[PDB]
Amino acid sequence: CSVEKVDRQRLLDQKGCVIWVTGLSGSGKSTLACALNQMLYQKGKLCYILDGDNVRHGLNRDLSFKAEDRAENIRRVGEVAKLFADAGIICIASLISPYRTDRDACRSLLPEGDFVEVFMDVPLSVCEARDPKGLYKLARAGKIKGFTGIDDPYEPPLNCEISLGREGGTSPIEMAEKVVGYLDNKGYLQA
Amino acid sequence: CSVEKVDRQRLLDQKGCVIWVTGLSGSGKSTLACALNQMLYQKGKLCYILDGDNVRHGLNRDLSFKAEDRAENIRRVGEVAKLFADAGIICIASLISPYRTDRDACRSLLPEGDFVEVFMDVPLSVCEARDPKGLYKLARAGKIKGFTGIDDPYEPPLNCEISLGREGGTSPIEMAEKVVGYLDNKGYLQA
Ligand SMILES: Nc1ncnc2c1ncn2[C@@H]1O[C@H](COP(=O)(O)OP(=O)(O)NP(=O)(O)O)[C@@H](O)[C@H]1O
Ligand SMILES: Nc1ncnc2c1ncn2[C@@H]1O[C@H](COP(=O)(O)OP(=O)(O)NP(=O)(O)O)[C@@H](O)[C@H]1O
Ligand SMILES: Nc1ncnc2c1ncn2[C@@H]1O[C@H](COP(=O)(O)OS(=O)(=O)O)[C@@H](O)[C@H]1O
Ligand SMILES: Nc1ncnc2c1ncn2[C@@H]1O[C@H](COP(=O)(O)OS(=O)(=O)O)[C@@H](O)[C@H]1O
Ligand SMILES: [Mg+2]
Ligand SMILES: [Mg+2]
Repeated sequence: CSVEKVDRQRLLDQKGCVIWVTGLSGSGKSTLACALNQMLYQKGKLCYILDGDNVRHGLNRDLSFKAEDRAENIRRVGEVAKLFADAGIICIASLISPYRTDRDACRSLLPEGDFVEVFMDVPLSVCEARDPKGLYKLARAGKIKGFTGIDDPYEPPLNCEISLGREGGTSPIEMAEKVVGYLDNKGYLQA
Repeated sequence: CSVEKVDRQRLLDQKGCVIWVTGLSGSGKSTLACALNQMLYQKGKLCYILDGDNVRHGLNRDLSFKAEDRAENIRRVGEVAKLFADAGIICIASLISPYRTDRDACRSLLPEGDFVEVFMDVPLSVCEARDPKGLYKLARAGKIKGFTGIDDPYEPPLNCEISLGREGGTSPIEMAEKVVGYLDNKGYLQA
């Protein structure tokens, strides 16, 4: 069709992209995604969050947490994120996405530069002390099998664009500011 | 997150929705989708087309044309369309989507009013005379098994919002005008 990605970007005055937020359960991915969305919205930029929990109740309602289903979960989210980026949207994906090979495949779906991998670099011990949903304790007690960071591996990014949360008391707002500053400098916040 | 669908709609000055375009192969779904997108873009509205062929090369690259895979194809497209609508986008889905039960399930995913079913009411004989890709002839010759309208059923909508193409020489532009007029009157082209 005659309407191109650059036409949609011209309309929105921004560049479509994927902000891929990965990290252990409890590392603060969703909290960061919200803070970022709020901040970008106030600057007049259009974002949309694909959160692992949300998507697992709709598009991915058929997927379990077996390793193969985690890969399919990530794969589908990567493809949908690509569609949002093509629509000119700043798409924020917030999924544990534990496997390096699967996150890398999502990156390869996109043109160089359009995929910003954001690592919530928060150690297991801190996530487990947070344990907002009580999942780690259920996992430790064997009620949840194959839980990421306990009985299934989490593979951190080797070369991500942004690493967050390493240090203490860095607030979700300050972290979103760092992401927004990065996007602004890279030119994603204007056509 | 604090940013709501109504906030995104306020930013874009339009209402998110799904325009579900269904019909036989060759009925002119993609041609209509493009014309519509072009017309809405010129009015400053943001649309995005989910075309069956396109999506089958990415998100749905794992699906065949067996009946169960057509249902899954439609199901996933409905879920993605819902996400686009929630982002405030006018999402145009252009898929054969032959099964009534599966299109109806996509409709039920959305709030009343947010799903506009558009039937390309073009008889098999006309689609087959067009046969732009030579698919009908391959189907007739047994090279393609289970082809919609030949060896697999197409179930027309019983109560769609818009029916197009019934009559001769109605142009894609005139048809898009009818859809745009409908969207405009229903209030989808303003926040
Ligand atoms: N920057 C932060 N500093 C301190 N606490 C935080 C921070 N961000 C999030 N939290 C808290 O840590 C808990 C988990 O955050 P959350 O954003 O839900 O994690 P997640 O990575 O989205 N979890 P999951 O959905 O299971 O993968 C929440 O209760 C937050 O309040
Ligand atoms: N309104 C129209 N009037 C006359 N011819 C048309 C019209 N719309 C489309 N066509 C032609 O019919 C052919 C098929 O149109 P197309 O939009 O590709 O069909 P479709 O429903 O998208 N096919 P498919 O992708 O296999 O499901 C094209 O070559 C068009 O040129
Ligand atoms: N075995 C598990 N491992 C990790 N998260 C789980 C598990 N079981 C349920 N969950 C829940 O599902 C959410 C994670 O889903 P995803 O982000 O979609 O995971 S992913 O690995 O497939 O990317 C977590 O919030 C967690 O609450
Ligand atoms: N057996 C088939 N029936 C219909 N379309 C087919 C078939 N095999 C290949 N195709 C192609 O795939 C396209 C249709 O895909 P979809 O729109 O995604 O179909 S759907 O039934 O699953 O909704 C058509 O353009 C057609 O070219
Ligand atoms: Mg979360
Ligand atoms: Mg088509």
